[PDB]
Amino acid sequence: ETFRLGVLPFGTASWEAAVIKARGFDTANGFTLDIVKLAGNDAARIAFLGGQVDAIVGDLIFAARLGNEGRGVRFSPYSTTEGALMVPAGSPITDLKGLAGKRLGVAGGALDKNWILLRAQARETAGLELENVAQIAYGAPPLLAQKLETGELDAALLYWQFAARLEAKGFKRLISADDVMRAFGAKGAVSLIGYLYEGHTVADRGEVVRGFARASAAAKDALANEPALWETVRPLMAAEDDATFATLKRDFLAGIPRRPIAAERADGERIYAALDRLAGAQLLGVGKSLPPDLYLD
Ligand SMILES: O=C(O)c1cc(C(=O)O)c2c(n1)C(=O)C(=O)c1cc(C(=O)O)[nH]c1-2
Ligand SMILES: [Gd+3]
Ligand SMILES: [Gd+3]
Ligand SMILES: [Gd+3]
Repeated sequence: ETFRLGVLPFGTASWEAAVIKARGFDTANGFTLDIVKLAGNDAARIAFLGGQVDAIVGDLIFAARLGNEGRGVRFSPYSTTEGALMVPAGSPITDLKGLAGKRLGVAGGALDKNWILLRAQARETAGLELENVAQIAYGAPPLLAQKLETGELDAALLYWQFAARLEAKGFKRLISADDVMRAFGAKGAVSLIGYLYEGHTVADRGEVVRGFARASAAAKDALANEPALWETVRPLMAAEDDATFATLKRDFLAGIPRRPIAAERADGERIYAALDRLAGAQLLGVGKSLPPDLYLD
């Protein structure tokens, strides 16, 4: 039995995929993991829609959209670490209002989960619509990070893993999406990033799905229990700089999901429902409610 996992080249899923393969955690679960390299999220989402993989990593809001749009997709928590709003070190910007007039890169486009969270936060706290006051530039995270470094952007909302290298190059993480959800009043760590499993794989190859889910949990557990294992996966982390490697490890470990699925489901449902309520409007990208049976039991 082969399980096809689509991965991004700048993503963190490759790290645990490499542990699964090296430690034989796929073999231990009766399957072979096939890592499918996808160039970007757009291509990954099409590979998912085209049935070219058994799973990709993605966000709960996208998963809810696919589900509302008719897909049998299932979501399993991958990480509670998400999002990084990066500004130059020494920036006068201590708040979201200070983004006014700034060239702001936003990874993933106008429907990105981190952008929906940030826009909701700025509406709730400052009654401000960031798309009206900031010069928004959408793009893939690598591009945004490079253009923030070259000075064409003044700030950028990126995937969390981009903070460490930028911190080594003159930038500071002002806020995370985790900071935003704790401001909302979330008490529990919320996984907004998860494995998205194809409905057809869940229906006809459910034990391969469960075997991969077990292999992933075992790989995350190994990384949290065996500091030596990180040095084996370092080549895949783009972390030749020592502070970058340490920061990546710290934030990955902090994001390992450690709550029961029922609690994860209730928190996701409340944050989802809260989005529009905190925003004071129907945020584009967010449905009235989560589609039914979205979470993998
Ligand atoms: O917001 C974030 O911080 C964040 C982090 C990551 C990650 O851990 O690589 C992903 C995403 N978002 C994301 O939205 C996504 O679709 C994704 C795919 C992958 C991957 O490795 O294949 N990582 C991530
Ligand atoms: Gd996605
Ligand atoms: Gd499906
Ligand atoms: Gd096992």
